[PDB]
Amino acid sequence: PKILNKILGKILRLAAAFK
Repeated sequence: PKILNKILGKILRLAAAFK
């Protein structure tokens, strides 16, 4: 399923909101 990269990608997605 969603591996680390995906979860990481999820963070990046939110990180975009934070950044």
